[PDB]
Amino acid sequence: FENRVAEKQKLFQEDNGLPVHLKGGATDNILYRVTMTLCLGGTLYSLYCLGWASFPHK
Amino acid sequence: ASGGGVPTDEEQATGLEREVMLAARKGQDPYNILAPKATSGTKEDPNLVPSITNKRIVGCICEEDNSTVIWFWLHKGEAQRCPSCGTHYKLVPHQLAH
Amino acid sequence: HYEEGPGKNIPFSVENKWRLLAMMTLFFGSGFAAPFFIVRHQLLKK
Amino acid sequence: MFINRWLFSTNHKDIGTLYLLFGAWAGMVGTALSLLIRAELGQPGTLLGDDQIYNVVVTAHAFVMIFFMVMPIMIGGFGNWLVPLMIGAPDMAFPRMNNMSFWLLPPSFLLLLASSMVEAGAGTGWTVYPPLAGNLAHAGASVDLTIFSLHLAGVSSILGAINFITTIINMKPPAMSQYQTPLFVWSVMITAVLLLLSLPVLAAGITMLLTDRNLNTTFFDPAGGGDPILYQHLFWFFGHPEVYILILPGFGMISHIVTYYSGKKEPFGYMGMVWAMMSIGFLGFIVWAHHMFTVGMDVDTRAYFTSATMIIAIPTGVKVFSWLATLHGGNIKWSPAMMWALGFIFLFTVGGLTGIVLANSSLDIVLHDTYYVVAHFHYVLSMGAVFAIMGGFVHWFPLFSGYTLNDTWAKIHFAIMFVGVNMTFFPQHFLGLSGMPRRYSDYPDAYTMWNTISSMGSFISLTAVMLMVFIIWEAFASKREVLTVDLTTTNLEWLNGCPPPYHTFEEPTYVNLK
Amino acid sequence: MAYPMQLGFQDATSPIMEELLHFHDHTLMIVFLISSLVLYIISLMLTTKLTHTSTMDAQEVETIWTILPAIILILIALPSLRILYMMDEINNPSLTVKTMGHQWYWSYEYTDYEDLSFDSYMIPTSELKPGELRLLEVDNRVVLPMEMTIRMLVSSEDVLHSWAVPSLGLKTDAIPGRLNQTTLMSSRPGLYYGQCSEICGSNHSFMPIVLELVPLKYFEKWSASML
Amino acid sequence: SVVKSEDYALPSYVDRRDYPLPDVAHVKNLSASQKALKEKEKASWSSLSIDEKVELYRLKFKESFAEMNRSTNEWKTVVGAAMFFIGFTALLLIWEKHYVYGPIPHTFEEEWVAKQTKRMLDMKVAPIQGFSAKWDYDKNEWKK
Amino acid sequence: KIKNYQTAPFDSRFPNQNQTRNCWQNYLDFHRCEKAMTAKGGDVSVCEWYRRVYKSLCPISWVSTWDDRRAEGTFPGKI
Amino acid sequence: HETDEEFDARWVTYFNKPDIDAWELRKGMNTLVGYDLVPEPKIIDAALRACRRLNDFASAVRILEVVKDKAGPHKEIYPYVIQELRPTLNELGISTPEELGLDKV
Amino acid sequence: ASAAKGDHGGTGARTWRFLTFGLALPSVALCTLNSWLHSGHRERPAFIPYHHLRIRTKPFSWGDGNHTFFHNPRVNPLPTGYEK
Amino acid sequence: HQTHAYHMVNPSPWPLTGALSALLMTSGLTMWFHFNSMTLLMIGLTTNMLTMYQWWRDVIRESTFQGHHTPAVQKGLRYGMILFIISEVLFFTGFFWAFYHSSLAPTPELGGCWPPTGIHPLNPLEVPLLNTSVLLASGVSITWAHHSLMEGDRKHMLQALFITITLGVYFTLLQASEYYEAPFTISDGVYGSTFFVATGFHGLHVIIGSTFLIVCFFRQLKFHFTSNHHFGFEAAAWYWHFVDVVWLFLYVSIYWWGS
Amino acid sequence: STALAKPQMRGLLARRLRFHIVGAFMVSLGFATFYKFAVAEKRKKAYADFYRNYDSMKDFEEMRKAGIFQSAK
Amino acid sequence: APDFHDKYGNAVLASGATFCVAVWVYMATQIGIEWNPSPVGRVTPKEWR
Amino acid sequence: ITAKPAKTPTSPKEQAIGLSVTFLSFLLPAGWVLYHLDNYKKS
Ligand code: HEA
Ligand code: HEA
Ligand SMILES: CCCCC/C=C\C/C=C\C/C=C\C/C=C\CCCC(=O)O[C@H](COC(=O)CCCCCCCCCCCCCCCCC)COP(=O)(O)OCCN
Ligand SMILES: CCCCCC/C=C\CCCCCCCCCC(=O)O[C@H](COC(=O)CCCCCCCCCCCCCCC)COP(=O)(O)OC[C@@H](O)CO
Ligand SMILES: CCCCCCCCCCO[C@@H]1O[C@H](CO)[C@@H](O[C@H]2O[C@H](CO)[C@@H](O)[C@H](O)[C@H]2O)[C@H](O)[C@H]1O
Ligand code: CUA
Ligand SMILES: [Cu+2]
Ligand SMILES: [Mg+2]
Ligand code: NA
Ligand code: NA
Ligand SMILES: [Zn+2]
Repeated sequence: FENRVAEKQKLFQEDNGLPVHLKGGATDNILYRVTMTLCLGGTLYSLYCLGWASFPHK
Repeated sequence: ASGGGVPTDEEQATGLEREVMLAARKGQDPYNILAPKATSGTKEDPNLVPSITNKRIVGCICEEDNSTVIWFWLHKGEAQRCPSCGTHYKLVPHQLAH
Repeated sequence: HYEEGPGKNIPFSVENKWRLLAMMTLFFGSGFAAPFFIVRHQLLKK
Repeated sequence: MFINRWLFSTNHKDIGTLYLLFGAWAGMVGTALSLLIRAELGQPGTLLGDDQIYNVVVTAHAFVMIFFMVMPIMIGGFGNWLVPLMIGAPDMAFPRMNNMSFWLLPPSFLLLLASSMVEAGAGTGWTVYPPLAGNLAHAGASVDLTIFSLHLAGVSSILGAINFITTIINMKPPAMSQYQTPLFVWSVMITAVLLLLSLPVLAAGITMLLTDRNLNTTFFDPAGGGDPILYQHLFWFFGHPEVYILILPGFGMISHIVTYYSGKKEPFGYMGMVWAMMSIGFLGFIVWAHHMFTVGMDVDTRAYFTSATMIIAIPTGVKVFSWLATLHGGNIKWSPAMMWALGFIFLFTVGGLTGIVLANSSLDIVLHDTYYVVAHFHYVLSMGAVFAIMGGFVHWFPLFSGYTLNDTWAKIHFAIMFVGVNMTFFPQHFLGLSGMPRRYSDYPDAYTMWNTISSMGSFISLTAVMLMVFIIWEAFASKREVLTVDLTTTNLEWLNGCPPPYHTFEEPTYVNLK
Repeated sequence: MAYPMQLGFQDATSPIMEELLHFHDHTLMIVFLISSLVLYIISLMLTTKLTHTSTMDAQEVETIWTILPAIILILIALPSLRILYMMDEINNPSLTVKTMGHQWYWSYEYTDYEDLSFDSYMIPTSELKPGELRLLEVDNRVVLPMEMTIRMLVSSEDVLHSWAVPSLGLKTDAIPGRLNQTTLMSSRPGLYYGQCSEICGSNHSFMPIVLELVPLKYFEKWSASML
Repeated sequence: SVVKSEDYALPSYVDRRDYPLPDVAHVKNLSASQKALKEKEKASWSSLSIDEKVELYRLKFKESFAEMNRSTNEWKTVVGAAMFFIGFTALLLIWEKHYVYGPIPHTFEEEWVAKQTKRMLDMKVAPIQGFSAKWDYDKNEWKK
Repeated sequence: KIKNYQTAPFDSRFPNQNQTRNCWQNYLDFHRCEKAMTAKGGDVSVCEWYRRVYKSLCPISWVSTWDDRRAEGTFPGKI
Repeated sequence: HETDEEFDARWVTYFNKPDIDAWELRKGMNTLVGYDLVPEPKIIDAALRACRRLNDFASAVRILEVVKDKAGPHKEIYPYVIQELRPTLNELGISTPEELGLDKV
Repeated sequence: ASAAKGDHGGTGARTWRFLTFGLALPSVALCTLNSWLHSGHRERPAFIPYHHLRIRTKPFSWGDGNHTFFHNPRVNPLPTGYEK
Repeated sequence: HQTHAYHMVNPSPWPLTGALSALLMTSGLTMWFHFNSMTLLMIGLTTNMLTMYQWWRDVIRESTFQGHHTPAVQKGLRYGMILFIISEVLFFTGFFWAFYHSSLAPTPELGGCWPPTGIHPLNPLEVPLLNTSVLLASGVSITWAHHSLMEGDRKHMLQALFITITLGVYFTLLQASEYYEAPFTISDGVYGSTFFVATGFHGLHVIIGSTFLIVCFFRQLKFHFTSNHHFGFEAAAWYWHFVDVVWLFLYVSIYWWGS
Repeated sequence: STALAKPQMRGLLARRLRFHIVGAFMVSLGFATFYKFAVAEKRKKAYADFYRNYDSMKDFEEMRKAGIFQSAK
Repeated sequence: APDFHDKYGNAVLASGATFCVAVWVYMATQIGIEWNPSPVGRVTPKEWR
Repeated sequence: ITAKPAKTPTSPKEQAIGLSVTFLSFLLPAGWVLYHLDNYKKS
């Protein structure tokens, strides 16, 4: 394998204002959206489950 | 029992890490890693306080092993004195690419 | 950057004192009310 | 911008502010639970229902006040705002992990709320002893939700402790030794060490309870060779350090407040104060079985835990006397924060002395699990931790906000709270000596008079709490902007102005070694 | 039992409870003294316009501040531990009684000689007879011989409880799988009350203890009649 | 004169009896006559009038010691307001008693208490000090 | 040898508040003795002291559960 | 440590320095009033003459106020100190706070 | 102790490689033979329904509620005995 | 522009997604234990893995690629890792306490003996000894890896690290096989409870430590480490020695002394 | 006229503290005598007096005749 | 110039004290609260059996 | 501390409003629940 760290240093030091978690490019945005959507949707689902479990069931 | 292949810091350190490494080789301390050594602190020989702006906070440990630190803004201009012990400080502003 | 200064380093607005009063009422009022409504919930169950 | 700043924060001040808002909201929940307790007891008979709903309320009262009000306010709130500023640091060591310590608390609180919503709640006591907390006497999800709430709060504080220790050891100016840092910084460092060592043991014990409840282990079930008393040891190995974790940052703020409003540049006896907090932290790990003097323990073990528990009075007394000696010769400024601190000193001393009564395991046979214990610890928590919190809040509110409080309103607030908490808790000594048990929804008729007065006291404290909200509203409503603050030369956290900029100490302080 | 407006401990029914009262007197005097001294010094420190704000040397006064509290602690601990070890000495009981905690009542077993056991439940408020005490009376009292050393053994058949009688200075936790021992000796006949002292669920407040202390011959005939 | 928030890093004026000579003068800008007064101050102070001395003082300082140390009537407001809110608390307690609490148990009825009191005396509750000690069993009355 | 039995005497092997092992040990000793005596055709009357001690000290429900388990073959102590 | 006399002499010498500057005048008085004492007349005398060399009448008045303040409830101290200073007050033309009305609340 | 080996002089990769292949992995290979030798199934003991074993205070959250997570029919009896 | 050496971190979503993943995993365990459902738990496990991935990804970006790990930052991370290991030691201490409490005073229900009646312990000289040699050996090979890295030797670093990971995997497979073969279970009283909960958390930490070694292996393949700057490798080696020492205490206490 | 005498000018705070710490201590000895006498001694005497000629059988017979016992009529 | 306390302090102190005493006396004595004081010197014991 | 005069002064009347609203926000919801306890229980 070859040492390509210099390429990645150039990429992540580019003066584009992006925060580190998005600075790798469009794949970062996708993976961020998948993560936050599962967390927020999962949290809404956990609230629904609390509402279900807060009452006795026949 | 022979190979290389592991980069060195000289080859591969980057950003602030590299700045600190290169300045240290020159005996310089632009990122304030070391404690400055005091002068006699008279008005003729004040402690010289570098800054990248027009004022910097000084903490004065007036005597060795005092637990109380005396804090004050030091401004560009005439030397100022610690309000507890009187020792003199004078700001020396600059740009940072020093 | 971000806003700096009094009334700007907080996640709620203090630009209008009556809107603030409403928000503070909802905020502290909801925390104080919650145990009474949980008690009500537990009593209504069984 | 809003989401980036307040959900994605890596800033020690904004995260501190989040913790203060969270702790204040929890304080309202814990106050409401405490008023339901005192409404149940305020006349003889049954108000709400039997001991299940009653001790769900008692249990939640304690968890909320300890884990969601005191610890977030003292350590997450004042620690995050003040520690980096007091050492000239640009932020915490792990600024992004710091934000996870904060955001684990709303889910932890949600789990505790869920516990009380499902089935019949966790009516266990904040100690969560088995078998009452086991899957036979507390079948269903409530106790497991409580366990998980504690796990999340535990992870939050363990990571927070790592953050504070590292920040305080590693991020001071290079000339500042540990013996040149302010006492509040010391108090947070020591509290963080206690958290680091004690919470993993709690986590082990409540995980054992979780597997006894759901995986057919029998750590605490004699049928499998287990032992309910093992749970008590693991819990109190954490729980005694925990009460010193609750009070140590309070001691640190009291030292700063007393020094400041005495017009002093420094507390009396700085190295003795450091020695005393370190000694209290250390001794706080070898005393836990004073919570178990009636479980059937051998006599020599009782003699040791009696003696070790008492010895903590020596470093603690050094701190009380050193606060008195800080006042001595002061230009005393009778600000509302000074009043909170003076009330702290006196009320903490009362509760410490009733602790000394209880340390005698022979007298503790009669006092254990009675309201004498409840009186002991509400003098150190509701008139120690709460008074140190209120003192620090009114002292540093202008720093955090840039605005001033109305000092006359704040003094009125102090006066009402002082009357209310003493009327609430002082009669509980009588109830305990005369034998009223803890965790009771109702009492034999003889106990009526003191329970009536105690419940009336709790309503006076309610009025103080409502007034506190109004006082904070009035400050933000009127917008009196701070101009000058005295004694900045010995209170570095004020020297960047009120409120300090988002980024402070981008250029670090200059301190030479001489 | 407790009485309205009571401030302190119930009157002692046993010699050990007597000892605890005098030790409490010895200790509360110290509590009052120290708390009042701190309050007064707070007032001495706070009531003068004279000032002295320069650095003050600490080591001489910290000697006083550690040595004097250490002495006070020793003055408390010495009689404290004397009572602890006296409470622990061997006494030779004449009788063993077991009590088992349950949700929510106590059972009692007196099996030195015969198979005697019964349950003991709170009298409900609506069934009290005039003059009886709300939440304290039971249907079947723990009759016991006065002026004799009795071994009580305490356990539980479900969750934790705790078996207490404040006027005898007694509180022993009731733990399933464990048999805890305490000794009891009443100087006087009469009725001595206590209440479950470890949270145990829905009716924790409502499973009291009533001892009925009588001469040995009455205890023997009561025992025979309870078979 | 006029203190600004953006001056926080500069030496500032304070009136404190333990810091009698603050870091700056109270008033730094001088009118024509105030400039002339500062020049006059370089000559004998015996030639300054009383009003000129007072004006020099009030240029250097804001409040005198007597002004900055004065007592106030604030305690009346604090004590009075605290008693008002304690009074308001009793309104809440009155409300609670009327609308929340039901009847207390029948064991507090006067006849029950009289009979219970006799039964407590018959079993010699707290006979050494606390309760029955206060009853005279010979005269059938509460001891004087 | 010594009747006028009143209750179990102090036993220096079990001097502390937890008496669980005292009950257990006397229960075992009684049934161990009774197995010995009824094996060699001797008299269980020599086991009586242990029987009296464990009856005094042991909760009825412990004895009953242990007796059931002996009969079931699930008693985990050695007899 | 040092005698009372040595303490007083050090402070007289401090204020008597001919070219003492404004910063040193303020530092001296603000340090001195931290001690558990009211300064002797001879110390105050030297401080007032320092004010005179620094052309600072107001600070001379303020020094008199702080003498009075340091005495606390001991009402006899200030009139004695003013008595002892009257030759200096007359020589330098220093009016007291009372003579200026600055003792009024 | 001191082990009984005995090198030093300065610090190195070559020494720790020597210890990896010369001491550590041989010991693993030896213990692997020792184990792969005392292996092969052991005769299971009579079933006795001891009450301190096979605890069930709540069904397991998987399967039929009565089987442990790594249940081995050959050596793990159920509360009612070995499976048939 | 700062003139200190410390790292101001970019505002980040991963603290919030991690906190929410803790809510989903705990409420998910509740749903699994009480409401016969794994849905919430699998979502929580998934978001937890995504959070860890992106968070530690970003730490590599900030250090190897952006240069923010000055010596002062590295020194903070060293303290952080040591303190984290200390907290994990105290966590295992609770389980060792439970083990000694139950085994030193075996109750009548057990037969009043340790091991309990009806328990047939594993032979500590068979697979448990083999596991001990495997983890000790992996402590030797990871030290070889460390010295090769400091000496600038890429190939022998990778060979030694691969050996270390292979040994960690061998331990895990051996332990999994021993779990399946064990004639006692987690429901077998306090013996099975202490055995499986203590060795099971230890096994989880072996899997965590092995994963961390594998992360270091792939970073090494990508040349991220210099011969002087490689704190992720050092932290993983410290954690690996901690896992080894916990095993040695378990072996002596539970497998040997407790047999 | 006459000159004012020189008053004490030094150590006024220390002198005040010294005087009052001794008075603080004297209170405590004076209080301790009161608490020992009004409370602790009173209690010892109350128990000694009560039991000095106490007749437990007589106490029992009074209680029995009052009807308070389950086991004894 | 007189501030809020000079102008209103006397009134606030007087009215606050009067109100506080009046409403606590009323609450304490007029609304049926059972304080359950000691029977000593108050209650005539009455036959119960 | 010194401070500027209020940028947005809150008059006595405004304070009475803020104080009243604040107190009612705590008292009314709790009061409603406690008033209706019998309805919840005796249900
Ligand atoms: C902030 C919280 C806090 C603090 C600081 C303390 C401090 C102390 N506590 Fe407290 N305690 C609790 C919170 C706290 N406690 C809680 C919550 C419980 C019950 C938990 C539960 O069951 O839920 C409890 C329970 C508790 C018990 C158990 C009672 C029982 O359950 O039967 C005991 C007995 O040992 C005890 C003793 C003490 C002692 C000796 C101190 C000492 O550290 C105090 C030392 C301080 C002083 C003594 C005052 C100042 C000293 C001087 C002025 C010098 C002169 C003094 C002397 C010479 C004595 N505590
Ligand atoms: C910090 C801990 C804490 C605090 C503050 C309190 C406060 C109060 N507690 Fe608490 N209490 C406990 C911890 C605490 N308690 C514990 C641990 C138990 C034992 C639980 C168990 O037995 O298992 C307990 C038990 C307990 C009982 C015994 C229950 C029983 O045995 O049946 C009672 C009864 O009166 C009681 C009453 C009160 C009351 C009236 C207050 C009031 O004083 C509350 C008044 C309101 C405040 C003190 C202000 C609240 C704080 C704020 C609003 C924050 C403001 C925020 C900012 C400025 C940023 N408590
Ligand atoms: C190979 C080693 C790794 C094990 C992998 C298996 C999955 C478990 C994951 C690891 C968690 C480790 C500890 C959890 C406790 C129990 C697991 C013990 C290890 C184990 O796997 O035990 C198995 C039982 O697993 C069971 O019950 C299964 C229970 C599975 C769900 C566990 C849920 C409980 C999780 C609680 C975690 C709380 C953590 C809090 C952290 C503290 C915060 C500060 C033993 O199988 P057995 O059939 O009984 O006997 C074998 C007979 N042939
Ligand atoms: C499976 C069920 C759920 C369990 C989830 C856990 C699963 C597995 C997690 C395995 C852990 C992987 C950790 C990877 C960290 C990679 C980032 C890293 O290693 O970052 C290093 C910093 O170290 C650092 O932050 C150090 C970072 C500290 C990491 C600590 C890791 C241990 C975490 C364990 C979680 C504990 C769970 C306990 C349960 C009881 C980067 O600095 P360097 O290496 O110097 O490089 C810089 C040079 O290139 C410049 O020349
Ligand atoms: C522990 C903290 C709380 C303690 C103190 C609470 C003080 C109470 C404040 C007022 O609360 C309100 O009181 C009303 C009565 O005064 C209730 O109205 C009820 O009663 C009225 C009169 O019967 C009817 O008009 C209403 O419809 C009926 O809701 C009303 O719901 C409730 O909000
Ligand atoms: Cu039984 Cu509480
Ligand atoms: Cu404790
Ligand atoms: Mg208890
Ligand atoms: Na009640
Ligand atoms: Na290394
Ligand atoms: Zn200095």
